[PDB]
Amino acid sequence: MYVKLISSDGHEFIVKREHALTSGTIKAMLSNEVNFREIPSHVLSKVCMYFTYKVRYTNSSTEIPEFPIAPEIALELLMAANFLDC
Amino acid sequence: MYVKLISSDGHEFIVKREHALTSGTIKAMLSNEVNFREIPSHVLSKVCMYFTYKVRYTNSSTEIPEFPIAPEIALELLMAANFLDC
Amino acid sequence: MMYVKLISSDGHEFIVKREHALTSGTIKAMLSETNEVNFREIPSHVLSKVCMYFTYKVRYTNSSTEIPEFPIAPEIALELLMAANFLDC
Amino acid sequence: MMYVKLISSDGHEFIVKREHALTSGTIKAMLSTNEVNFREIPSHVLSKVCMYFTYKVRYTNSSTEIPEFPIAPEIALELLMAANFLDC
Amino acid sequence: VLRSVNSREPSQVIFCNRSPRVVLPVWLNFDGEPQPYPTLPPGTGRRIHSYRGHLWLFRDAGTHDGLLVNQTELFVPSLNVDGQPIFANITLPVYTLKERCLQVVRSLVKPENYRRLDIVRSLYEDLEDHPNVQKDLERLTQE
Amino acid sequence: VLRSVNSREPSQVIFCNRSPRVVLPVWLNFDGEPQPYPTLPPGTGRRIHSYRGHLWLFRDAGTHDGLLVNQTELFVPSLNVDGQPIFANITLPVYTLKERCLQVVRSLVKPENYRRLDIVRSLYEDLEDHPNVQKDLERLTQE
Amino acid sequence: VLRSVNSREPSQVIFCNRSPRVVLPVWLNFDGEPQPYPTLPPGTGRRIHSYRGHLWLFRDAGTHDGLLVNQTELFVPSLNVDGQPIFANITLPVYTLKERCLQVVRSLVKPENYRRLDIVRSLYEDLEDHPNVQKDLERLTQ
Amino acid sequence: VLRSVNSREPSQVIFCNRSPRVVLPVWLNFDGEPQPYPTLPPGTGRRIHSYRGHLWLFRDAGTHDGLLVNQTELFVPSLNVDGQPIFANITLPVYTLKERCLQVVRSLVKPENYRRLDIVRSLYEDLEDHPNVQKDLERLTQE
Amino acid sequence: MDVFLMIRRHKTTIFTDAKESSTVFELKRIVEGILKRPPDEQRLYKDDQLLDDGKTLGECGFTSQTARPQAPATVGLAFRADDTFEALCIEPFSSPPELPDVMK
Amino acid sequence: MDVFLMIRRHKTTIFTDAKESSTVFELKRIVEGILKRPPDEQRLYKDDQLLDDGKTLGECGFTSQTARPQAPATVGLAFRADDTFEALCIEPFSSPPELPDVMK
Amino acid sequence: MDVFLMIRRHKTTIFTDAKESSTVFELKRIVEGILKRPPDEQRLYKDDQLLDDGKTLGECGFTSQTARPQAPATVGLAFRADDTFEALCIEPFSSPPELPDVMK
Amino acid sequence: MDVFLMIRRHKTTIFTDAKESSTVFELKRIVEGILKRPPDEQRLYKDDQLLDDGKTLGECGFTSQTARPQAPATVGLAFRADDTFEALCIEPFSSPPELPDVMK
Ligand SMILES: COc1cc(-c2scnc2C)c(F)cc1[C@H](C)NC(=O)[C@@H]1C[C@@H](O)CN1C(=O)[C@@H](NC(=O)C1(F)CC1)C(C)(C)C
Ligand SMILES: COc1cc(-c2scnc2C)c(F)cc1[C@H](C)NC(=O)[C@@H]1C[C@@H](O)CN1C(=O)[C@@H](NC(=O)C1(F)CC1)C(C)(C)C
Ligand SMILES: COc1cc(-c2scnc2C)c(F)cc1[C@H](C)NC(=O)[C@@H]1C[C@@H](O)CN1C(=O)[C@@H](NC(=O)C1(F)CC1)C(C)(C)C
Ligand SMILES: COc1cc(-c2scnc2C)c(F)cc1[C@H](C)NC(=O)[C@@H]1C[C@@H](O)CN1C(=O)[C@@H](NC(=O)C1(F)CC1)C(C)(C)C
Repeated sequence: MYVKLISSDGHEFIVKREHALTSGTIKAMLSNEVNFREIPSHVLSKVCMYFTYKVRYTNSSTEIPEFPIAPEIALELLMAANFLDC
Repeated sequence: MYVKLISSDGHEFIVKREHALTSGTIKAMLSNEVNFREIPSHVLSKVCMYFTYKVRYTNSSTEIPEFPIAPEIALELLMAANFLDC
Repeated sequence: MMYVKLISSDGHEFIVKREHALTSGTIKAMLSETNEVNFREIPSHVLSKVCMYFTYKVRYTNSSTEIPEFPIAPEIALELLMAANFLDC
Repeated sequence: MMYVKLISSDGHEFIVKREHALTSGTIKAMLSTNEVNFREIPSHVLSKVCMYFTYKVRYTNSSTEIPEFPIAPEIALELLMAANFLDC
Repeated sequence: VLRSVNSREPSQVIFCNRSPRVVLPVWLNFDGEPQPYPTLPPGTGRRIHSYRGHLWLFRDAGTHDGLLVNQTELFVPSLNVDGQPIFANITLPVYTLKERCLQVVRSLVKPENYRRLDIVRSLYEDLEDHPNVQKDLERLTQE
Repeated sequence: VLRSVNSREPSQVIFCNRSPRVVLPVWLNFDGEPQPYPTLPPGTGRRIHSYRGHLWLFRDAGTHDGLLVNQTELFVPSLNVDGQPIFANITLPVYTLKERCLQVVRSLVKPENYRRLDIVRSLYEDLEDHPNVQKDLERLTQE
Repeated sequence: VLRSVNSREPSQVIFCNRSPRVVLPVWLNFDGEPQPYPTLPPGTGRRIHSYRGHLWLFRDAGTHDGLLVNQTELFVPSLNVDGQPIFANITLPVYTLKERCLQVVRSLVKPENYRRLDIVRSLYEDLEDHPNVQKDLERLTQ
Repeated sequence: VLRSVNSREPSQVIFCNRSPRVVLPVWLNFDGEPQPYPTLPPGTGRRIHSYRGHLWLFRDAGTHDGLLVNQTELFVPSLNVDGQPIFANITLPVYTLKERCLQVVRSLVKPENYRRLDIVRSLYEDLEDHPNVQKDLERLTQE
Repeated sequence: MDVFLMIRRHKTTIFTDAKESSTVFELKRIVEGILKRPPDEQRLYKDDQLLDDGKTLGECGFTSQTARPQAPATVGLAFRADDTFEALCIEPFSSPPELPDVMK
Repeated sequence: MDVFLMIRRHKTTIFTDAKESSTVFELKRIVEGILKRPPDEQRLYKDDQLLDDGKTLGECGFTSQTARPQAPATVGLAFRADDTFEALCIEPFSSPPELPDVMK
Repeated sequence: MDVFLMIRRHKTTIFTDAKESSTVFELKRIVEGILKRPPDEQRLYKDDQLLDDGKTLGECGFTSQTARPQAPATVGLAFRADDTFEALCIEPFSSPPELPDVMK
Repeated sequence: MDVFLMIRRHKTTIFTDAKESSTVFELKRIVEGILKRPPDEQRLYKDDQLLDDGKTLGECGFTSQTARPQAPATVGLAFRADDTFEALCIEPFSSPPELPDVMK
């Protein structure tokens, strides 16, 4: 089962449902599609990568890589992460 | 300020006006003294006690005691209570 | 010392140190504010043992001394268990 | 020396040296009078405040050993609330 | 509509019966159905384990007369701040004199024999209309 | 999860029963399985040989009620500095009044007759839930 | 409360920094005080000497970001069976996206220019609340 | 910003605790990290070896309340002329009454129970802001 | 502590409250306001016992738990006509009917 | 050292502790704080034996090992009713039911 | 070895994982479940290069260390409308603002 | 040498300091400046003991280490009303509430 997350500029990101439920905010908005009128696609894409990163590396004994954040998107990513509580 | 409530058998009960205004029926009859030609004194006295009980125990956090009603007066009290709307 | 009053089902009045009775969160909550609490289903031969348990618990919790057993006569065991189950202490 | 009067909530009158009371900018401002009423601070708290005035004047910028300022546990919460409101 | 939420978050409660009635505790399940729980003798208090967001109401166990909990009709267990259990103070309401009179008569006359009482026909229908938790839920749910 | 490490490093221990119960020492083997050892009468001590990094807990030999060792649940032998053996002080804990009452009743009523006792049913399940080391180890492992 | 026990029983440990951070090892002394030790460059391992029952935590040396050791917050050396040292695998945790964003922003803006950032006031206080070992210990102890 | 200079020049110091507090000496290492040293009981003095250009501050060992050394916040050992050790006099500051009150209350109430005190809410955050060496160092760096 | 009273004379009944600490004379002052009769010509009673103006209601047996709102204690009242005081007369309330069969 | 006591009068039972060295009079002071009756109007008993105010609890037989927290010693209390002191009366606790068969 | 991918067409982006051993055809089957279009009407691209159905993802340059969860590799998707295949067009993501002064 | 004191009468409390060498009379001069009452019409006390005008505070037990700024010594004050002197009476400060539970 997949879910769709639409950015402010209309980009459609399709992610595994379980991955998106990392966000309690997104969980509440689903209870299969969600619109984010304040989060542009260059932020929402990085949010989706974080879901994959978190699901993959949580409780793993392997070496954990840094999660890269370009400085140009750092401020916008912070507010998205703050609103989504993940 | 007090009001006088006269029973069917001529007993005169003097209660605080605001206590008696518990009954909207009584409120309407005042707009000094009121005669209840069908309510005897062994019922109207209990009605007056109920006024005091209601005023004291409405919106109280204390343990509220039962309002006692002897079986012999239960039928007459019910009809008076139904007529007085309290 | 502040004391509180615990009244059993048969009207016996037990007066215990407030700090001792606050071992039980049940009793602490039942006090909040009153100084006395009535236990209408707990008879006096059970409530006396409950008060003793307060003293035993205050005395022996986090003690390195040898702790003695808390005694329960078989005759009161079922009712003490039932009071303890209802008070969850 | 000029003295001032500090009246507690329960009517106790504490008379302290003006220079000592001017430790508190609050008290200095509250004087601009020779008397101030503290209708929220009881005497078992305001008495300690006057002791703090004397303690502060004596031990500010001294190389001698400074003693602890004693606070009984029973008055600790009320003293704290008085101190917070007077910012001293 | 009126129902417990399956929070799965425990809440410990003291059911304090500060009334002279034998109290029936009623828990509204996740479907809103009333479920009876063990009764409490008059003047008794007990620690029971419930959950945050659950709904409880309290009735006379014999007659289903409605009772108050913390001066309201419904009790919802909340977070035990500082580990202290939540207090549910079950008291008699201040009934109307009419309802209180209906109670005494119902306790003295079998429903069989209501029509053998010499009273106005409207009072026959008022008596026979025994307190009912489902109706009371529907009235509260309308508010 | 909880297991002894096979250190092969000796450590001498004094098992000192400072309780009125007959104590059953339980050693957690390398697979984490509880392994019972010889019992100790009340107020008795015995010098035993164990090893550094081994895990031990202590229970009432008849009822399996949990006991404390050096005021905690688990004892691990360490290095014997200056030839002094490690001292393991087995004491009775301060049980809750409920658990203490369950112990007394369990000691007085055969398990087949538990439900023949005039008590609330909830207590039947409480009585039958005898202290169990395997269950407790799984609970600690979940923590 | 959280403190090293003075066991006096030696225990040798391998500090393996499998993180891209310069790691600051912090040993909690017998009074519970954090005590900093020599740093470890990223990807380096060192055999060190400690004692059984001692407490260790691991931090970014430059920013004080918390790190994990054997997938948890605190490390306690245990018995060296067969003389083999205990292995302490110091790794990055999986930060929340918010904390990870706070880190990048702190590394780019001096704390003085924070209140000049166009964000909700809560985020101003979030940035200024730098990782603090004493605070984290109080949080764990609570 | 604040860090010790690796002077490699020995300097002998007399740490003198003229206070009723157990004093914790804190040395800022070359990387600027606070590094705690052995404690000093009230009214005790100890001759220690440090180095010229090193930075030290002094705190209550139990509560981390800041203390004064030579009537200032920071101490830097200097040249020992004629073999005289340098004296570092550790004294109580004259706290504000509010900070002194916060100390007493912090010593009497566990941090978990602050919000159960009947005081203004602003004092809850005041109580929880325990003295912190790292925090105080950041403030000085802002100078 | 509030006490709740029925002050009764002949076919007159006054429902009122007062404090346990209040005195009998102060109770005569309340009766005065309602029936416009001075205390000097008033005599108050607990059953057959005359009550002294100086005594408190609590001392005269009127306590928070015997003089209840839902069940007030009865205080007898007798007035004085010119010279003498009348005897204490309290006309009883009517009698309820016999219990119906369905209630016995 | 610490001894643990039940001070009992009629249906009143006070659970309190004191020191073996502490005196009978100090124990009366505790009774005063709870029940507001001066020591002068109090009589303390061990069995039927009156206790002297000056004697220590240990001398009166209350020792750490007979007056235990889980099994406190009973001290009887009698107050003064105006002119005279009442006789010692300690109401017994309720009795347990007969032991069930399954527990016998 | 797990590989992590962004399958992109126009303004659509699918986050999914696969294995280096899995084939381009198996990746087309995953797209089919999500986007309801058969493999015959799918062409998968890496940059400008079409990918053959039989080739494994590793062979086409998608490896566990270039296609990472925190930085997935992009796979292009172009669909067929009846007769022809559309040209591969991946709409770019939005651009970030210029770095603020306090941050530059 | 410096002593710190609380001169107290009724609900009046004067905080002041002096030297151990200073005399009781010089302390009365300070009371006079504040409260406008001459030394002859005031009596100063240490506890319940009158202090002679000529003796020093040190001789009367007021030392730099018992009369401290953070814990001043109490000196009692009694005035003369016309003919006779009033008795010494010092109103106590308010009492703190009982320790909250979280503080015990
Ligand atoms: C017999 O024992 C009791 C007695 C009493 C009373 S009443 C008057 N005197 C006593 C002594 C009592 F008040 C509660 C209990 C038990 C312990 N307490 C519950 O039954 C709570 C109540 C409600 O909150 C519902 N409930 C669940 O346990 C529910 N379980 C859950 O919701 C979850 F497991 C989280 C998902 C469920 C099993 C009903 C589905
Ligand atoms: C019957 O005799 C005993 C009685 C008692 C008690 S207890 C209460 N009353 C008595 C009298 C006792 F406490 C210990 C012993 C023997 C002497 N002691 C052990 O059994 C120790 C204990 C544990 O530490 C495990 N153990 C091994 O010996 C293990 N062997 C090893 O680990 C190695 F050989 C190093 C590799 C193993 C053989 C079990 C695998
Ligand atoms: C500079 O050398 C080291 C460097 C490093 C690091 S860190 C990153 N790279 C390297 C290479 C290192 F990790 C440890 C050490 C030394 C050898 N190791 C300790 O300092 C251990 C650690 C803790 O366990 C405390 N400790 C004691 O020695 C304590 N002494 C004791 O407890 C006793 F003697 C038993 C009573 C004490 C003296 C501090 C009080
Ligand atoms: C444990 O023994 C002590 C105790 C105490 C205290 S404190 C309260 N009670 C006691 C008993 C004490 F105060 C000092 C010492 C030792 C002897 N003294 C130092 O640790 C000095 C202090 C600082 O100045 C730093 N320091 C270095 O030795 C540094 N080494 C150097 O700077 C050089 F070798 C020149 C390059 C370093 C090794 C830390 C990097």
